[PDB]
Amino acid sequence: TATTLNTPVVIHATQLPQHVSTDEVLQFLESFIDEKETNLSSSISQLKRIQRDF
Amino acid sequence: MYKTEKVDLALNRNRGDPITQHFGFGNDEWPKEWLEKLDEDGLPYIGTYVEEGDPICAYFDDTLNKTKIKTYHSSEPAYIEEVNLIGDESNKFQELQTVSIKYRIRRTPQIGDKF
Amino acid sequence: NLSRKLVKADSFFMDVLVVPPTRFRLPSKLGEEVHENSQNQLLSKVLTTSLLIRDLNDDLSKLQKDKVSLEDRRVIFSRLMNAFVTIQNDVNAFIDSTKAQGRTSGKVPIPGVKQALEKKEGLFRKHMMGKRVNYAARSVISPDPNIETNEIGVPPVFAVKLTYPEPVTAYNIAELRQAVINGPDKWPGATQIQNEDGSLVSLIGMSVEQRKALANQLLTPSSNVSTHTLNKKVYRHIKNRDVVLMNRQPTLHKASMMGHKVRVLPNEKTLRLHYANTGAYNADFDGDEMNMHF
Amino acid sequence: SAAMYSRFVKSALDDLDKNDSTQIGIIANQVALPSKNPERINDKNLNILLDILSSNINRIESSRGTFLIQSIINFEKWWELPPHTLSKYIYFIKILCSSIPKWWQDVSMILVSCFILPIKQTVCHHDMLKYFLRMIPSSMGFIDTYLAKFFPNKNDTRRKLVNYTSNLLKLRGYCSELGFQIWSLLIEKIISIDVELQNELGIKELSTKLDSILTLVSTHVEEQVTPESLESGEGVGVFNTLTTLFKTHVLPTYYTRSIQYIMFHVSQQQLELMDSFLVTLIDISFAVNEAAEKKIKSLQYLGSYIARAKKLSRTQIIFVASYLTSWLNRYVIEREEEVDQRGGMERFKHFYAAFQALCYIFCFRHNIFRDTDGNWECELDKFFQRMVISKFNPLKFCNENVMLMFARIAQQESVAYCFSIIENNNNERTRQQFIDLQSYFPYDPLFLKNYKILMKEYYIEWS
Amino acid sequence: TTCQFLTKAVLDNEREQLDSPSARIVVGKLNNVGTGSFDVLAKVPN
Amino acid sequence: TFIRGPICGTDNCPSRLWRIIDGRRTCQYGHVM
Amino acid sequence: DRLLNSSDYTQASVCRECGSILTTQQSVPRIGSISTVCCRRCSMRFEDAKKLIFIDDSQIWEDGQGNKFVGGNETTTVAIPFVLKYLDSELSAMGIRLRYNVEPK
Amino acid sequence: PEDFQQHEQIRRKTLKEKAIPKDQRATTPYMTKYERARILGTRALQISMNAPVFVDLEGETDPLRIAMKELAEKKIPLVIRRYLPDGSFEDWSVEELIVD
Amino acid sequence: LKYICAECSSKLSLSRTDAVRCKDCGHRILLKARTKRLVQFEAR
Amino acid sequence: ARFIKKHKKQVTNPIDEKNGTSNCIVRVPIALYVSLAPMYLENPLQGVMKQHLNPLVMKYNNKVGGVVLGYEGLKILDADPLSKEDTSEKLIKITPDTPFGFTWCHVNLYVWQPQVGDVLEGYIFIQSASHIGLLIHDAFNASIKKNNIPVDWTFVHGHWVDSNGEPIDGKLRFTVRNVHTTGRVVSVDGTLI
Amino acid sequence: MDISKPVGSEITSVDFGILTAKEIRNLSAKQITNPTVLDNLGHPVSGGLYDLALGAFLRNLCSTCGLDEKFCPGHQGHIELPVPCYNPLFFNQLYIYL
RNA sequence: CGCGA
DNA sequence: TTGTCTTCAACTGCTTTCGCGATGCATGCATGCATGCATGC
Ligand SMILES: [Mg+2]
Ligand SMILES: [Zn+2]
Ligand SMILES: [Zn+2]
Ligand SMILES: [Zn+2]
Repeated sequence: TATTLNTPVVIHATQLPQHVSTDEVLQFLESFIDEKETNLSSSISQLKRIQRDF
Repeated sequence: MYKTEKVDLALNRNRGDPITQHFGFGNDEWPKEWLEKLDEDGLPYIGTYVEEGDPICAYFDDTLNKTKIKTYHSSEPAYIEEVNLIGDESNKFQELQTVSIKYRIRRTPQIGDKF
Repeated sequence: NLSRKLVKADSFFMDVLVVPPTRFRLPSKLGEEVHENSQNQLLSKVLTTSLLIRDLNDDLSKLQKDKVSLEDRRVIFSRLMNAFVTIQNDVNAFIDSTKAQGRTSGKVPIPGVKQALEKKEGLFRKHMMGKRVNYAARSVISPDPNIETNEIGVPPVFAVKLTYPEPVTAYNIAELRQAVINGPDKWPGATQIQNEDGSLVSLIGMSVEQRKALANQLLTPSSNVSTHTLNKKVYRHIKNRDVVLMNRQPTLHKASMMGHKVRVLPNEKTLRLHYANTGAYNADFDGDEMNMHF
Repeated sequence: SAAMYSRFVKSALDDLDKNDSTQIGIIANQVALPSKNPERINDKNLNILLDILSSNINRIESSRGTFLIQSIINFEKWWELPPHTLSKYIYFIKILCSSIPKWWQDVSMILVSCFILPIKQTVCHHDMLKYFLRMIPSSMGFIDTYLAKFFPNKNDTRRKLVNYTSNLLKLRGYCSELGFQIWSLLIEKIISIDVELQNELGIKELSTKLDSILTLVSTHVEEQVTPESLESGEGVGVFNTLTTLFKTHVLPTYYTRSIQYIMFHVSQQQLELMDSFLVTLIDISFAVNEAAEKKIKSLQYLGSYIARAKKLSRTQIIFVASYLTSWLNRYVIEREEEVDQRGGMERFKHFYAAFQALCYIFCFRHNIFRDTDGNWECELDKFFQRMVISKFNPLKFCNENVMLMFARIAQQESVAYCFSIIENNNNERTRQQFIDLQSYFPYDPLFLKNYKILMKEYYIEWS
Repeated sequence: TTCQFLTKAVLDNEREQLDSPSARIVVGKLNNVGTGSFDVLAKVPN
Repeated sequence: TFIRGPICGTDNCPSRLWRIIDGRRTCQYGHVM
Repeated sequence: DRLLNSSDYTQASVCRECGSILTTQQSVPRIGSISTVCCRRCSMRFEDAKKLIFIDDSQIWEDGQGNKFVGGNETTTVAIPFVLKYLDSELSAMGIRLRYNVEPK
Repeated sequence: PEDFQQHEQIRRKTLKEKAIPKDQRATTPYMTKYERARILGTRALQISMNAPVFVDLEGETDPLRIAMKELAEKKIPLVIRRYLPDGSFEDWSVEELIVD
Repeated sequence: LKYICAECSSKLSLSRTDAVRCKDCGHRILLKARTKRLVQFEAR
Repeated sequence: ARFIKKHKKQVTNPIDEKNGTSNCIVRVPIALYVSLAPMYLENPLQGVMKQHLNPLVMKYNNKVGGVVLGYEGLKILDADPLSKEDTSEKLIKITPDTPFGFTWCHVNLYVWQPQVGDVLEGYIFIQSASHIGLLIHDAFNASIKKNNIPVDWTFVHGHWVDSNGEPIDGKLRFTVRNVHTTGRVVSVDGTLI
Repeated sequence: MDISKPVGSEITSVDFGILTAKEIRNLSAKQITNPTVLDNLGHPVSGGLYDLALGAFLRNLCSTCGLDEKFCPGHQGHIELPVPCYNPLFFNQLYIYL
């Protein structure tokens, strides 16, 4: 299941979160998915549909 | 070395709780290799070689309706030296509830033996 | 005090009692004769005395002060003034037998929590400052001059039992295969196999062939993602490459516990040393035993 | 009856609306009965109930309506129901899962659990899945775990396995997104069974068990593998993900010759497959940092691949194998000087592996080698006779059979001269492991049957 | 004497910072004898 | 070595638990848990 | 290492908030939900949240009796000798809390 | 998050205080008898777990021999952090630290 | 004849639910006689 | 008196323009403390991703309170404070007991965080008798409850029917009621009232 | 003990404190009001010392943790005392400060 | 409080 | 008257390392010989 191997020990937001423009999202999803090319495979499949939205 | 082991299956009883168990096989299924070590009455044959886990006795249980077994605990292989059928006082009517067993154990001058 | 939590006298009151989880309170079987945990008994007495005053004080409370005779006080209102000592004392027994009243001036007190920790061990120096361990073997030393001083003679018995699993890599797979194939019965052997998930597979009840399976099957990926970082571990029999840690009790000084390269000696059941070690271990080879740690 | 049952369950819902939930449980009791118990809810009542529950599902949602939902989902053999009941059931599952895609998980769990069945009983399952997966994409992750968490044990009967595996193939097309861990789960168990057999030569069982699945797979493979799949199809990436799993999972296994024929089988379906699979083997063999034993076995797989294979442009074979000889020539230069240096000949083991590779290459010589002029490609006669008597003395260090194999037909074909130097090997004649390394050729006549004939086109009878 | 110390120990709300081996011993950490004085830190490209 | 009980904690059995004194408990294919 | 492994080594959940080994326990999860560890001391009765703004979905967790608990979800795994647990069990009986300061915070 | 962003800034400052600069590094240039051990030990574990290995194995099936074999070449990629009692530490690259 | 009186040595056999004692003497302790059976030993 | 409400989201999804919805996608800089397998000691960034980040991708998280869309700016924090942030070599404290290194890493997460009252749109895959299903951004599965649907609307055989009488289709504006992360998957509860 | 299960968090220091009843009630998985131990069937008497709310017992699964005997860590319960009782270890401190 | 340095 | 060091004297803690290893008193079944009660012819 979840162990220290696959899971962070502890996580903290360092700052208040920052909303983003779709372009950034586009830039990200572009760059992000681009940079990604195995559980990666199944999820980016969603992302493609998610950017396909935009 | 002779270790004499006493096997009593009547200890649990409460001197009246009626006899639960009987030295011997039951009509139920049992591995049937027990025949090699154990005699037809559930006791082991005199002089039979023994190693750990081997059947030292066969006692059928009425409650569990099982043929259960005592096994040889010691890791050092022993022999069946003597088997003693011990009846009890209080005017018979009491079947065999207890047996004592001598084990014979070969001792040679192994390395490590103090002289 | 950073929390700035105030001090409250409730400390010393010792109101409610924390019940150790069942597993520490489990019964005690002497032979086949079984006995409830002694601490449970000391708990029970409080539980008994608890409902007592609970129910007893309940009745006097139900008793109407006009209906109550001023004597009806002295039979009850004075009666609680007794059991209060017991319930306060049962607490003591439950903790400190020394603070507990004598029971029949004899029969010995049942050990309280305080007594479990303290006397002569009671715990800290029994199960903490020292412990019983694993991958350790005690046996009788025998002088062997032919091994090297740093070495140690190991009977095949211990060679078969002791096992130090080695992280399945590359360089080792050439051995560990054969180490598995050999068997727990054949030294150098192997006993279990830790898969990446942490599961163990014993090789004991296995014949050679479907065992050769695991050996070949051994080094291979595993679909499970959380395990991609890991490799199978095998529990090889100890072998000449290994080092053990020898101990002869009592241990007067660190030199009385030394490491030793392992040489596996066939044919005999005794640990065996070179002589140079004797002066250190202070061992006369008269029925001497030494603890091997692996 | 019908009107009674309707008002009965409608009142029951208000009991849960009023938190009583007793009738809810009692209803949930009935529906939770096994398929065998005649007291199981009848179809018509369930028909009434499903639509009522499909009317307002949000009336149900709670900790209380929960147990009802379980019995609903845990109702056995729902796929065996009359279609209208089955439809309303399906139509119901769609609603709740779309309302709260929480239950879909164990719904899917059941769906996964059914993969052990043949295709027919599982169609609605696959039909159920291939919808929600695309609709509930996050399902893809944990359903795969259910593909994992539920697989039949080796020791388990084939009936589950071969039907389970087939059901995976069935779903495999429905979701190409996963597309991978399927094979991963497959190949492992596939391997896990493979290794069981080799050391055996229950035997008859796994023999049948494995053979059922391999022929099941290779068929599904050769089905999905077609030139039209080599272009707009996914067989390319599939061929990729197969090579990777071969590379990652299959290559490291030891003395395992049962499923490495799979790639041998498929890569013979198309010569691009042959090509794209061939370039990999060469890249694997000569990679720098890889283990020499991996290199050796790389030339054992690639080596014993070619000349037992059928569909391959022969000319493709020779050049890099002749570059191998060039590779061997660049090899001999820097090294014979090290031969006389301090060390043994096993230092050179990668060569003898490449030489064990070439004496297997010698198998093709007998069939077709003597060009139109009869001359041996790249001057083989003079090439080896020098390399043969070289400080390598490669005749001595390679396999007992294929060297003797290379011995006969070579001089018969007038390739080179051996038996003279072979006798020079025996008179002058890590150590044993090294012997075991080359001796195994991970291709060989199969001990199986139906798939064996599937490879008859693909196999070259040595006779 | 455990409690008498343990008592005083609690009475001060004493924080124990796990230095002495016996302390560390109890907790189950490493010790400060020697093979546990210096920390091993890896390195890495970037 | 049998006790039948406790099936097997490995979902490719369930194959059939005997306990050894060392508490591994062992199922026939050869999980020790 | 020898001592630890030959005397009891496991690993255990500790509340990085309530700083205790014992108060931790598994969660009894829902279908569609995995179980998880939560600390009893730092967990509250779900009734209290709606008393006084909305409550996070995950913070709720249910015991063996299904009682919704909010909070107490801060836990790690720390490697200790097992007897340490038993030791705390005893000191807990005496009413003595052992707060374990854990890094990373 | 600001409270977390706080003691992260606090984490640096103290851990800035506790670091000793290279020039400022006052301790022995030698590798202590202990440092040698744990290095070999730690490096051995990693080598056992398929960490990258800089030197050829040449038939070493023993990770600890391997660790020894790197140490001869100072190819070991570690750093010892020597704690003064105050808690301020130093950092010694392996290779920069004189063996035996 | 599986058994022997622990006293008079009289050979005897028994049955299920039988008085355990010497049918002659009555000594309630009984010995199990050794019978022809194949047991292996190495002369080493 | 006592504040346990110190855990709350003080960031609110602002209603966007030009549109009527709000952006629930957000960039949060975070700090995580993770482990590094011994094999990745030459690819520490590469490892952490495969070892930790990649699993988080497109799953809900409690800390950020959303589903992780992805990550940017992965920065391993060198143990040595003295080393300039330019240094190609960084230090990772090895576990005393085990070879696994543990470290802090800074990274920026893009996370879609629906709050309550947020305005969103989504296509309708199924119009049920009970509800209306919604894929949000063709990923997040949302549902609108019957009671939440204004009663004046109807469902036929089938498909829903609004107040104006037409069935409704495709992208649908709605107001968030709840977000259900308890199940393995996110479930967005919207409402039209 | 296996190196393949790294333990991330570590114990820096230990603090000594006293359990306050308010805590003790919140952190108690069960109350034990019943001196009774086992029924005739051997099942743990609810409200008794062996109540399965304190953990699993025999084959009986844990009430609280729900896990079997192997994986249930055990859970500690409380006994409400009708009377405030002098904490014997302290007492002297009580005695002195009083 | 018996057995072994 | 009252301050306090003065003195003797009531409580109270530990001890070189490991393996091999409950009493009494009431209830009732047990035994044996002699009247009664139930089956059969
Ligand atoms: Mg002596
Ligand atoms: Zn199993
Ligand atoms: Zn807590
Ligand atoms: Zn007689």
